[PDB]
Amino acid sequence: QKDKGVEPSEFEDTVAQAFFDLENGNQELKSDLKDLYINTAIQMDVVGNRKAVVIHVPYRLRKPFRKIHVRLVRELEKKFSGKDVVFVATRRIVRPPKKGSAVQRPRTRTLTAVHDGILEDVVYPAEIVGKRVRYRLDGAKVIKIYLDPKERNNTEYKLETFSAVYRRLCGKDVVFEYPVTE
Amino acid sequence: GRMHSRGKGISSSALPYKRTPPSWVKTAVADVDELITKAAKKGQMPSQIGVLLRDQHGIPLVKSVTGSKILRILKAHGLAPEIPEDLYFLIKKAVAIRKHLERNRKDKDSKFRLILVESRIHRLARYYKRTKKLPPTWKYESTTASTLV
Amino acid sequence: VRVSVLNDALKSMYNAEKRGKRQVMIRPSSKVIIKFLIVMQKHGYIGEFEYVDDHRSGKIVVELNGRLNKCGVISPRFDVGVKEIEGWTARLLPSRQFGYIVLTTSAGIMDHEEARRKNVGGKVLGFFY
Amino acid sequence: AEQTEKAFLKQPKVFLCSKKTTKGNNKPGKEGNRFWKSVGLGFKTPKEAIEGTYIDKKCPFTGTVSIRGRIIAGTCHSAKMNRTIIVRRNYLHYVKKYQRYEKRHSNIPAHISPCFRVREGDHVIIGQCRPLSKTVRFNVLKVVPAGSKSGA
Amino acid sequence: MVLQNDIDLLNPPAELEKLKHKKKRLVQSPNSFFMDVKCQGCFNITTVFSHSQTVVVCPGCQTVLCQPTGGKARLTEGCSFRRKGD
RNA sequence: GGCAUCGUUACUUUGAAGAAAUUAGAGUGCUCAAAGCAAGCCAUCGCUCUGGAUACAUUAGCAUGGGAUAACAUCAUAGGAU
RNA sequence: UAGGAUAGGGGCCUACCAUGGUGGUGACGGGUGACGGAGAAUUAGGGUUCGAUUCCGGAGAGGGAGCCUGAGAAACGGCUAC
Ligand SMILES: [K+]
Ligand SMILES: [K+]
Ligand SMILES: [Mg+2]
Ligand SMILES: [Mg+2]
Ligand SMILES: [Mg+2]
Ligand SMILES: [Mg+2]
Ligand SMILES: [Mg+2]
Ligand SMILES: [Mg+2]
Ligand SMILES: [Mg+2]
Ligand SMILES: [Mg+2]
Ligand SMILES: [Mg+2]
Ligand SMILES: [Mg+2]
Ligand SMILES: [Mg+2]
Repeated sequence: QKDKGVEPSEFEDTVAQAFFDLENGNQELKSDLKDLYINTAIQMDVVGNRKAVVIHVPYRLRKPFRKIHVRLVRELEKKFSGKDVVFVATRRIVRPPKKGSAVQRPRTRTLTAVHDGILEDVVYPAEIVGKRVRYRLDGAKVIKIYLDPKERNNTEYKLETFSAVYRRLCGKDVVFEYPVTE
Repeated sequence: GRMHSRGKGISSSALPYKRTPPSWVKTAVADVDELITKAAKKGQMPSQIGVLLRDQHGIPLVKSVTGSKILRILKAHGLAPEIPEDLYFLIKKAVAIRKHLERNRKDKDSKFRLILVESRIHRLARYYKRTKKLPPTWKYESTTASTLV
Repeated sequence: VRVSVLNDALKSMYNAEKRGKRQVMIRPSSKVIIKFLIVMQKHGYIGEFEYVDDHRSGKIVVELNGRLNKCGVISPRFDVGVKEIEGWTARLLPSRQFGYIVLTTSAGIMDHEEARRKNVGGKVLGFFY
Repeated sequence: AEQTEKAFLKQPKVFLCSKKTTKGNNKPGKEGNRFWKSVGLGFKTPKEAIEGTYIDKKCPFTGTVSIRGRIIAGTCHSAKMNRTIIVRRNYLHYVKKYQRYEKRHSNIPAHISPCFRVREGDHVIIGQCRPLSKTVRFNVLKVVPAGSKSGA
Repeated sequence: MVLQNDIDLLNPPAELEKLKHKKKRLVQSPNSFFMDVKCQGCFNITTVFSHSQTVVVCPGCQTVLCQPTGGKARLTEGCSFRRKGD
C-alpha cells in the first residue's frame, strides 16, 4: 500500500483500478498479479506536453516486474492516454553516521548511491553501456548516458521524459544519447 | 613491477563494463550454486572452479549470475578450504623446492629462489593474520610444512 | 608506486600545457582532483572538462585555453593557519597581484583568498598561476 | 579465599561482626558490607567491584585512593606483575626547524584493580592518584579489549 | 597526424580503438567472446570460450572441439563456429 | 531549567589562563636624542574621574565550533538494530 | 602484603613473597672550557651562536659529615668532629 499512515492520495485510485482491471484480458499477465500493487503514484508533466506517471515497487517485487515491464506498460497503453508510466523502487537513504557513530550504513545502499540505483530503473528495457559527467563553466555539470544501441522500441521519444523524471527525482540534469557504431 | 623480479609485464584480464550477465545465459542461480558446491566437493579451488564454469558451462562471470564471489559462496555453504588458495600454492611450491634442493646442495640458484618464495609466504601469512583469516598461532614450519600439503 | 594521484594529474596537465596541447587526459580521477580542477576553472585558468566513468577509477579529459602558466602540488600537505597564508603567498606565488594557493580546509577545498574571507585554515594542496 | 597473606585483609572502618542485618543499609560498608564508591568523572563502577570478594586498598572503587589530576589514555605494554601494568602513551613531537613530526612514546606504570581483566595490547584509560609506589602514580579506570567496538 | 590537437579525446575514432591494448582503450573492454560450436552431426549447441583453456568434449562421440593454445583455442577443421553475443 | 549516552586523535577557528623587565607599539617638546613614565591647563587656596594604552609570547596543557585532508581498530558464524 | 619512620604519600627503611623494570622512538655509559629560564647578537623569511652577572627558580659558604635552637636551617657574619 503505502509506507506510513492509512489514507493515500487521490491519484493512486486510477492505478489501483487499472491493476485490478488489466489482469482480465491477458493469459500470463493475468496470473502473476498477486504481488503488492503499488506504494505511490506521482504525475509530472514534461516540457510542452505528454505528461508522465511514476510508480514505486516496494523493493522485492522489482525483479518480477522486470519479467512483465516489457508488456505491462504496453498493456497499460490502453489506459489513460497521454501517459509515460515508469516504475522505480523505493529505497532507504540513511545518512545518519556522523564523525563518531560507529554504525556503518553499508557502502552498497548508501545515500546518493540510490541516485544511480534509480537511474537504470527508469530505462530498464535498455541497459546503460556508458556514462560521462561534463562540468560546465557555470558550475552546471551535466550527465550524458550512452544506452545500448538496441532500441527497437519506444525508448527513443522517452528521453526528455527521463530527463524531467530525473530532474524531479534527484535534482540532476541528464541528457541521453546512443552510440554511433551500431 | 614484479615484487621479486625486474619484469614490468601488464598482461591481465579486462572485465566488461556491463555488470549484468549476458542475455543468452539461461542458467538459474540454483544450478550454478550446485555446480560450485559439487566442484568444491571434488577437491577443486575457486580459481580453477571459475575457469571450469567459464569453459564447460558457459558462465562468463560468477559474480554476475549469482551476485556474489566464489569464495563467499563456498564460505556461506561452509565448504571453504581451511587455508587460502594462494598461500596453499605458495607452500606447495616451497615444499617442492625444498624436496629438490635436499639432494642438490650445489644448486645455489634454487636456494635463492627458495629464499624468495619463503619471503612471499611470510608476507602473505602476515597479511592473513592481520585480517583474522588464519589462527593467530599459525606459523610456517619448513620441516612439517610438507605434511600440510 | 602511485602515492599521490593529484601530483600525477597536475604534472600531466602542466606538461601538456607547455607543449601547446588543447586537451589532456588524467588517470585515475578522484574527488580532490575534481575539486582542484573546479577551483581552477572557476577562477578562469582552464575550460571544459568531463569525467569518464570506466567503472574502476574514472578518467578526466580537460580542455586547455592557454592561460595556465604553472600548476603544481605541495608535498607533504603542510598545515597552515590564517596568519601563515601571507608567508606561503610570498613563497609559492609570482606577485601579490594574482596567483592562487589551494587549501583543503574543513569547509572544503578552496583558494587562499576565500579562506581569508571565511577566516579558516587548513592544509595546502597545491598552487596555480 | 581472598586471604592469601599472613595477615587478615579487611576493608577499613567496615565492621564485619555486627549482629544486626544488612542489605538495605545506605553507604555500602555499613553493618557489614563491601565498601565501594564511584570515582566520578563519568566512570561506571564495574559489577565485579561491587559484587566482589577481593581486597585491594589501592583499588580506586573499593579502596582508600581517590582519582584526581590528569586522565590519560593509552595501550597496555606489559602486564607481568601483581596488580600493576605498563601503559604505552604514543604521541608526536613537533621538530620545529623541519616542520615535521617524529613518533615518541612514554611508559607509565599504573595500578590495575582485581576487578579488571587485562591483556597485552588492550586499550586502557587511567587517572592520576597519590603515589602508590616508587613509580606508580596512576590507577586503571577502564579497559577495552583489543579488537573491539563492533556492531552496526 | 600533428598531434591530438586535431582529434578529440572525448570522441576518438571508432576504429583506432579496435587496435589499441584493451587496458589502454578509453574504457577497458575484453577482446574475447563466446561461441556456440556446431559439430558435423547433432548436438550443435555447446558453448565455448574463445580463449578457452580446457579441451571441451561433446555428448555424442566426445568430438574434440578445441585445443588450448597461447591465444584463441584451436578449433578443429571439422567443427563449425558461430558466435553468440549480448 | 529539562533528558539522556557517545569512536579516538592529528589539523584548523575562537576563548581562557597566562610575571615584570627586554622587543614591537599609542600618548607625552626631558631645549633635541639615547631616555623617563611623565605630565597638561585657567594663571586656581584648583581642575583634566589626568595618563601610567595594545600586541606577540613556539611546543605541552584546558574549553567552543568545523570535518575537507590524514592515522587506529572496528566490517558476514549475526553474539546486529527496533 | 604488614609494619617502622616522617608533617605527610612513597622501597623512604624492615620481614616475607613474586621476577620483574628501561632500551636503535638511543636505555646504560662518556664529554661539556654545562647552573636552568626570562633573554642577547645577527637577522627577507627560515636560521646560527651565546645566555657567570642586577628579574624568577636551584645549589654553595675551603672539602665532606653530624646536629642544637627555632614556626621556619641539616644555617656556617651557629655549634661538634675529621
Ligand atoms: K611518608
Ligand atoms: K622564633
Ligand atoms: Mg606504608
Ligand atoms: Mg628488604
Ligand atoms: Mg660548571
Ligand atoms: Mg643564567
Ligand atoms: Mg659580579
Ligand atoms: Mg638568583
Ligand atoms: Mg645552604
Ligand atoms: Mg675561598
Ligand atoms: Mg654547614
Ligand atoms: Mg663571611
Ligand atoms: Mg649566610
